[PDB]
Amino acid sequence: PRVLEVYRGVREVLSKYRSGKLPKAFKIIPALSNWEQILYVTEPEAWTAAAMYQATRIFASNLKERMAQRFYNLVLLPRVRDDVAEYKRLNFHLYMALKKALFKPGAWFKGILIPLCESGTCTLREAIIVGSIITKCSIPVLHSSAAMLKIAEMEYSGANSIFLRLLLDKKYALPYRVLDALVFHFLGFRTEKRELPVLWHQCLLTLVQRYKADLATDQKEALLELLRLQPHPQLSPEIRRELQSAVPR
Amino acid sequence: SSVMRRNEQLTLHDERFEKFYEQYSNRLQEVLNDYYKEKAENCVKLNT
Amino acid sequence: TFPPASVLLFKQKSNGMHSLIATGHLMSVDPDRMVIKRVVLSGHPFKIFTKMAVVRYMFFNREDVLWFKPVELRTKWGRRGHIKEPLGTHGHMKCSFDGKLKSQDTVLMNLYKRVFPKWTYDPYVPEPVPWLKS
Amino acid sequence: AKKRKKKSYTTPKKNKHKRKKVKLAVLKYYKVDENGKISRLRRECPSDECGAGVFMASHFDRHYCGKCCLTYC
RNA sequence: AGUGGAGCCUGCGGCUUAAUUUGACUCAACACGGGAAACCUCACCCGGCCCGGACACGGACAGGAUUGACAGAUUGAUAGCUCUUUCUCGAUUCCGUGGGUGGUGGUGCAUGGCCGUUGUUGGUGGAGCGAUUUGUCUGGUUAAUUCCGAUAACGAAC
Ligand SMILES: [Zn+2]
Repeated sequence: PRVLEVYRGVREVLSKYRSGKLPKAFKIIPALSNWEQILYVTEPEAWTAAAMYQATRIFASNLKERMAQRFYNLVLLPRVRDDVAEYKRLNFHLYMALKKALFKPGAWFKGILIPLCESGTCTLREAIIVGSIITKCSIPVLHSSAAMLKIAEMEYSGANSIFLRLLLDKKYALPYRVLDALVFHFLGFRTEKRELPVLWHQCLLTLVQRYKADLATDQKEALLELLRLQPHPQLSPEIRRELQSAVPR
Repeated sequence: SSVMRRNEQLTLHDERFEKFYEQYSNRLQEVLNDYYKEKAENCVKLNT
Repeated sequence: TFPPASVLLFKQKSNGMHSLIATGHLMSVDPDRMVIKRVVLSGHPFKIFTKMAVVRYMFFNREDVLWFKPVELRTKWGRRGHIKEPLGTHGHMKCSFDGKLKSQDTVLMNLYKRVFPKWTYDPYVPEPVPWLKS
Repeated sequence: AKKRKKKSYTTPKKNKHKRKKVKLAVLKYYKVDENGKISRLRRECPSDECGAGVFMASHFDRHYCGKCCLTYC
């Protein structure tokens, strides 16, 4: 009714927004009850990059992880997937928007990482950019470990190894069930006849430099058999030498 | 759940996973009247 | 002194220990042998078009470019050119070249001056201690 | 290929503006009697969600809320 | 019929400017960049805020790290990206330092993914050791090695 004209006006504001102080009606959006209708009136597909960055900042600042979850699932990730496919790179404002979305890790993991790696259509450039965005942000140990376990459980793609390796690069202490799952994953590549990219080999490598102190003898020989069956002229001797130069417990 | 187990030397934390995978008004017209006053102050037309 | 004459160059190292650093002989003597100090100024071509470019960081004023206008620029990848006009109030300038510059490239100019030796002549030399290794 | 000199140049950016750190701000919220009674110096908001916990910033004339932006005189 | 001579407009040089953005110079340089630009459209100029990675080391943080923020004062701009107000937000941390260490880099090389169908020059023959030549030519004809015809050439592909 009468609020529709105001929200149409701020919709027209957001279509040409570059900077400045936002209208105060936008800053009280997560306090509303029927917020999805208001968001559909504001037309998020027509927002600019800085306006969407400030929208992500507003929704991340106002708690309520489920609303941020549905906002990241419905609005932010389709815009990122559209923007990478067009300009072959991510904008500065949207990069800062995903950083401000990693200001809340719980809504980000279930909202941006897991749907992208579960869709199966994630390209290389999206995977590299997003994994660098995780790499930039300091992350909780339990959250990163659960993301590790979930990525290790799902089906393999060329993108998934990039996230797996870049989460290994954080070098935190890992829960042992997660180590069991990733060992089961790499042993799931024991009998695969598909040719593997260099990213899988590098991910396994960085796993062997970092977590060689927490490898039991059985899985040590299992990864040795994995190196035997799936060799590489350069990286396989490195993993093999790092395996013979490891102390357990 | 895998088969091979970490066996020896301590578990510091149990880790919580059963919450992630198992997951899946006067103010309005006050702020809107403030927005009305704000864009009515955009072109004031009256003050000398 | 008249050649032939052998020439030795020593350096006072420490504790009166003379270290032989150079040796040779005496060439023809004249003060007309010109010694030229060269100073190379480097700039980065940051806007590349065909046969002309916009180059920054070589200078920082506007009249500085106008001062060194008659000096031609060369290039580490072998191009030769000259300054056309400065544009910025900072040290931005237009440079024409014979070919097209790479994005990996770097423009540079050579300036030359004559330098004369110092007058630090004194016939007194300290007596060396016996030489030993360290 | 041909290498670059990497011009050094110094510029001091060590001085950047930072907000002042308030140490032990829990002291001014409550006053404790010798018997053990608690006196609330600041108003508690009767809001929808952040009630019974959020105290008010005391301006020169007015009290202000810091979670839901509540307005008074 | 004009143009070149006159006024105006527009383009390219040249001149000024802080900037008067830019590739192409006798057709394919010359109202091409849909280019009729007062903000965007702009590549140019003059100034002013913001922050610009991971990793290692040393600090602070739970005796809050930090985010968000109403009103008023400021600079050329409603700069909570500063002050009075410091209220909430519970680690999602930010402060120095060191590394030709670096990555949402640039560029080149190698090789492969997405779609279906099964006038020039050869093949064979002749000539010469070979470069080469015949076909691809007396004549008539044709825009044309085209056609009629002759014929050590006969067939063809584009
Ligand atoms: Zn508030």
